[PDB]
Amino acid sequence: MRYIHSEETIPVPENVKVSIKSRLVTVEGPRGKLQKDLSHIAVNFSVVKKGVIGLEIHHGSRKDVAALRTVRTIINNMIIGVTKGFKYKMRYVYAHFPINVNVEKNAETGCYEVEIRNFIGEKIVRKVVMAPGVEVEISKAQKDELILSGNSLEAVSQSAADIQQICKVRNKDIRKFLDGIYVSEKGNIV
Amino acid sequence: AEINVEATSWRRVEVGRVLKLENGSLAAIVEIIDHKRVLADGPSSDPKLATPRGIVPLSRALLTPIVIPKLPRGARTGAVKKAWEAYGVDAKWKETNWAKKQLQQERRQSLTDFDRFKVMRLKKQRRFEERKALAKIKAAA
Amino acid sequence: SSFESVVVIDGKGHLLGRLASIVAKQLLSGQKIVVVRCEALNISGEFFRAKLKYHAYLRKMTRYNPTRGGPFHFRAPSRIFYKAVRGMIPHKTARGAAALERLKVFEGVPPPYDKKKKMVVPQALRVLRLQPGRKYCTVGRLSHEVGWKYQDVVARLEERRKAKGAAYYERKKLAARQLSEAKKAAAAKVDPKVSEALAAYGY
Amino acid sequence: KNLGMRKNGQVWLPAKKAFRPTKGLTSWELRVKKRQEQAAMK
Amino acid sequence: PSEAGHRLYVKGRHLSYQRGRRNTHPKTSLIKIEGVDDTAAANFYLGKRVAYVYRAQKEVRGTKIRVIWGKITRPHGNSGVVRAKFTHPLPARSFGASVRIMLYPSSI
Amino acid sequence: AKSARASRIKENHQRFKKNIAGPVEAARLERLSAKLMAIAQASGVKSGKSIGRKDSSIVFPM
Amino acid sequence: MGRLQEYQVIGRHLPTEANPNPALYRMRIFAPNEVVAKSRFWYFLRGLKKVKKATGEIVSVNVISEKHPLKVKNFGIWLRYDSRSGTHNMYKEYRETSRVAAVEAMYADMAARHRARFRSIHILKVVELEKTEDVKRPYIKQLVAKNLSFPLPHRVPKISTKKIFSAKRPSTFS
Amino acid sequence: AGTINKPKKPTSKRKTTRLRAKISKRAAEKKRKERKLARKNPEWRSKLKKDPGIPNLFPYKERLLQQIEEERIRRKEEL
Amino acid sequence: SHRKYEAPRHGSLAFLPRKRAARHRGRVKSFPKDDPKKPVHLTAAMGYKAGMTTIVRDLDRPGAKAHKKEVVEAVTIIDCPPMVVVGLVGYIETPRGLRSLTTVWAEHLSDEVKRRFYKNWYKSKKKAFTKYAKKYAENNGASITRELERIKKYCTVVRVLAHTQIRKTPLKQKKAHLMEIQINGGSVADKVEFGRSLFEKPVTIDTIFEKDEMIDVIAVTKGHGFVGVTARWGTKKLPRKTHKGLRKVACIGAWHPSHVQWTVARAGQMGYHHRTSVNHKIYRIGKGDDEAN
RNA sequence: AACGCGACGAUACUACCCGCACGUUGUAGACGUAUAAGAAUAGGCUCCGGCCUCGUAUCCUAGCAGGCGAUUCCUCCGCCGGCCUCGAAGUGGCCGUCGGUAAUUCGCGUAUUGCAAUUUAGACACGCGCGGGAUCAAAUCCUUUGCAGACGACUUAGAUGUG
RNA sequence: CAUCGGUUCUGGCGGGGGGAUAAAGGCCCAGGGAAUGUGGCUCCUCCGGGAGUGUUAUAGCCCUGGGUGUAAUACCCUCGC
Repeated sequence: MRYIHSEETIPVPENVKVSIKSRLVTVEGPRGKLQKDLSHIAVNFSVVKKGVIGLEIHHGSRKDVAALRTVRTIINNMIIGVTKGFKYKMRYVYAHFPINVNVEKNAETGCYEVEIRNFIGEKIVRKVVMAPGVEVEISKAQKDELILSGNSLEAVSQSAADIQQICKVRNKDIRKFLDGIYVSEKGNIV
Repeated sequence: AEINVEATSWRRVEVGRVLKLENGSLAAIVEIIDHKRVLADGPSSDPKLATPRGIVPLSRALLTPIVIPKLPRGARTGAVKKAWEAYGVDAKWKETNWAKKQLQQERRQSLTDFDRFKVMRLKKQRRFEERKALAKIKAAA
Repeated sequence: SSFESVVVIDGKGHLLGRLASIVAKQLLSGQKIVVVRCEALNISGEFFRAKLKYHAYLRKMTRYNPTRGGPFHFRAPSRIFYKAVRGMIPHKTARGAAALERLKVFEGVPPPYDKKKKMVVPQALRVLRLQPGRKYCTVGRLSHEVGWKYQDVVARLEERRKAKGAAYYERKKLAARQLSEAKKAAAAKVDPKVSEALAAYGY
Repeated sequence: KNLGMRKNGQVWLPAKKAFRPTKGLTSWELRVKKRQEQAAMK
Repeated sequence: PSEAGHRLYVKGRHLSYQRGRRNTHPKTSLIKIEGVDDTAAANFYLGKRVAYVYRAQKEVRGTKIRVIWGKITRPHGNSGVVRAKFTHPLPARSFGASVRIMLYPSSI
Repeated sequence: AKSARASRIKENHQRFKKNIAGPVEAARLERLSAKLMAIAQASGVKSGKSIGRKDSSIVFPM
Repeated sequence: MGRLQEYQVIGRHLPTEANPNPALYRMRIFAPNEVVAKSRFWYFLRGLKKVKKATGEIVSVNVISEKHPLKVKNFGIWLRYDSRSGTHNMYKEYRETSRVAAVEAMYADMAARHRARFRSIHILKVVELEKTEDVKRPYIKQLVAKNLSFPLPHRVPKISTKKIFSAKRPSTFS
Repeated sequence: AGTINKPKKPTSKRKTTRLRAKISKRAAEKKRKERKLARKNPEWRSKLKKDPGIPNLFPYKERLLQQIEEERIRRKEEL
Repeated sequence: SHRKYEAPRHGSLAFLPRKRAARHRGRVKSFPKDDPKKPVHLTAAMGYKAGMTTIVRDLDRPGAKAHKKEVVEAVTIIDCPPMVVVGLVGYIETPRGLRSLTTVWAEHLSDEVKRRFYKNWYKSKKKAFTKYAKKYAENNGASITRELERIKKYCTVVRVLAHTQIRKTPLKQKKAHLMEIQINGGSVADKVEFGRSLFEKPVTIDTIFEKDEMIDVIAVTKGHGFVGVTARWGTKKLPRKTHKGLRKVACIGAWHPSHVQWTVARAGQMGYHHRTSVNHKIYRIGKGDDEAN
């Protein structure tokens, strides 16, 4: 079955500017500006109402209709990123060797870098380079905690996943060795 | 909440939309059968633009920018003809650039050998003044 | 249908097999064809299928001596297109050989083909042939993954060529504007009988 | 704000709606009448 | 001076003989006429005289140019390719060579 | 054993190149370049300013 | 199954001394021509009654033309078809302009979707849905919707196959 | 599976004449053996076939049931 | 059937064919990758092998067993008379590869490098580069300036032409060796200025290489002529009094295809192959004028 | 790649270059063998007014295979020279001279090739020519070497020298 | 080249007959009906439009019968040029 018309709607707050040109969405708000190329999905954008974006597919199959939900959630996440931001709080715990985490800003690349030392007594220094736009802060309120803040949910969550996956225990019982860095809390900055 | 979205704007097949068939005639859509076939009637006084009532495939039809306003769905030939002469579809079609191109094509294919020779000579005579004007423009600026 | 001295085809946006079939038929009919931008030809299907097919091609080789008789696997996109064309021409006959000498294939647009009109074939264009939603790949990416060494050089040369073409098209816009102004000015000096006769004749 | 919790923890996820591409093709009262007719028929 | 042409013939290309998948018949040749793409256009050129002009080696009777004459007999297929019969069958090396389709004998 | 074409060994070698052998080879390079720099130092058409034309084929001959 | 026409075929058993006036049996058969119509009549009549061609006669064959071929109608077709499993019912609907067009579309659709041929499809009933609420399948419930207006995105222009080379890249917006 | 980077030996779909002849002979023998087993089969087979019935989605199933009603009533009255 | 006891192949397939090298002088197949932020420098040189000798080295290798001890090592002596730069070759990038665009030579060329262009120098009129030497004089070297600015404008890789001073060696050969040495570092204009400043000037080895640096040596090996499989590939000798040769391979094939494979050990040319050896440490760059080097 | 390519040096000889002087010289096949944006195709172009299925378009297209003489026009084309410019297999722009030139109109000539017979006409390459300008070269055999080697092949050396 | 004969390919034109004396369809006449409910009225409103009402109104549609009508056309058969 091919459905003749299928539509989704996105409400837009007052402080958001959305510019779509050849399926390239540019969302700018108080915190910053994000861009995303959605040209790989056949979709027609329109202004159905004031502050309302309309997404429509004509003569599409069920897969083509279902793709609009992904596009809707992507644009909504961009709007939430430029309005409230995204914040991932991570906690690093240890049993015997205290894990040392250093955060600096590589200014030549314009991006933050995290150096992890003494992970279960290893002499190697693990290094994680952040995606641009993600800011790393060692939390002063709680103990042994990083905070990743940004406008791009994909960038912040991918940086968090990189920090988890660079600290993995190998050739040991994971029931006994609980060392590592884990994402404790996910939420919005504001 | 100001939003700047520019996108494509297709013409829409609907009740009242005028199609131009492959043979050059015109029809108005009165009923949509499916996404590939429509029911259309061309009740025009001009025999070149006239079309009998019947099924028109959308692959052999083109969407013209003329839409008959408030054409009832499934209207028969008398009602479609009344709406046609009321809205003046023939004059608007003659005004559109598609009919001008079709008329130009017919005028070019209706030429004889003497006609082509005269076209050549008159085009050279006009080209002389055009070349003089172009030379003056290029010399001035 | 028309007979030209030589036809220059732009390879961008074309399907490899359909373009190869059309080029092979025209070469056997007696037409000289130059195909440019073979790195921008398209193959239908997702890229891993084309990569797997070229690796299965690379697997085949003559066992007792790999320097003679074996399938010589060319990695350039122009030579990939040339192999596709040669598979559709009786290349072991004198007629097929003479048909193959009428073909030239290149990566990018080398001079003097940058100042020649590049035609397209609507029966092999990807945008007109493939259904939307289907996946496609590019011959240049496959060539770069299987061993072609000059992707970046062709890219820099194409950037220079397109900058020169942009300057040329600025000059072309100026010339077109001047021609339109010249026609508008000369409309007031041409004989009205001549203008009406041309309008009635369709010119 | 959102008064509930989400199991995956994606608190930014909107309140999604049911994927019903055949929506709006019939009305509720007509469906009730058809239900009564099918019950009598069976 | 006049800067025009002097062509009174339509260009064509000698494609192949009349053939199946394996068996070829050199008596009848196939010609693609320029601008002809269907049987309705080929019907106009049925009966016209088509000449193949080639160059020999020795000069015989004032020229080194030889002509093979023939006539277009019937259309072939649906794409305006025509069949022609010549005085002698055309050379097999001339597959893809150019032939001249005259405008005579004319019924206009 | 880890191979020569192993990602971890390549990363270790890249770190060694960037941090250790790099400055040494660099300083040797300025010393050698200065030494041989010492040896090295110790109309348009009619002047060559405009690069003019010097004093099979890509296209079909026609 | 070709350009189909609908035929009223009336036949009967041959009159004997025992039964001077045998019963007449009438069927509506979609067939390409009268020979196929009479053959299908004898097949279906052998499937129901003790009449065959050697013991019966064809009284009448009449073409049943559509009353209003210019009116777009919705048709419900109830049918049985043979698979490797056995006999199965299907009810389908088709939005067409005539019964013969609906039956031809049904034959093409059943061939495309279930690989059923003319030999293994029995047409039991073809009806016209006189009201809109009689429409049950969603693909025609979406066609009978109020104010049905849709565009035609990505229309490949009709270019002649004999014109091999074009000088500009075609547009897909008209 | 590492199939894209290193494909294995391809499986030929080009049929062998000997193989096709043997397969045709085996198919004919299987058809014959199935005919023999069908003739010698003692499993019960009903003479009557189960009626597939009328679909519920047919909108005039009520109306069909009505002319069935006066058809059987007229048949009983005539009988 | 299968081979019962596994054994690795004799010889490497990476050095096929085992033919004589196409040229006596070694070819630099690849140069070090050019970094434009680096200072301009030369990347290669030539010398002549004198011989070998023995040294005693005080080793400083932490973690080694011979740490803070004396080791005896074999070393090779290469005589390196200064090289004279007499040319400049420009290279451009094409989708077919690197292409030489033009070549600018020096005004005065020595008889050593002029002998390279001749096979019979004693019978010749020695006319080489005589008309080319006059384009330095006519129009104040306008053609030379044009070619140099062509290199500056269109080329990406710049190489000097340098020839050895073979008259300072004890060799009886008087024909010098000429090669292209790529300038690495800087921009193309800097490379061309560097080359023109280096025309007609001798360049010593200590301005190209330094002590404690690891380099590569490219040459042609010692030729051995036609040599059988036992010494050419290291195959196991057949037992004593094996019929028809015991310094042979018993089976050049026992399996399909009905051919001899390219991977089977066969008798042929051994030695005189072109080889590039890497990671050779320079231990001392001694000076000729020193009487205690 | 021994039937892939580039740069460079010297090039005796009829050999090299320039001009016209033509070919019973050769070419998978001239006949207007005319035409450069790029990019997207669920979007583009613009002169910013608007335009977009459409190359069915644009340019060129008349004259003994295209003369002579005017009337008339400052339009188009070509060869040279200058200055710039074009390296992906290198070529175009402007200016200046010169030559030709129906955009309008007219006169004188066309015949006889006899009612059709390719309309012998283009481009590239090659050779024979003359009339001029330019330049006086190498390789191999032989002797020798042993960095090499079955033999060829290869590294050398042999003309006044550091032989 | 013209006029012909035999064989054959292809294009166009003028007629005749048949069916439900095609079925449609247009213009009128007489009834009946419904919504994917027109105008009007009412209620919400972002006032852009929706929702309710009922059978033509300031759009129309469907069903039945009759006249033009032996209408035209499609399809099939056929007589010729």
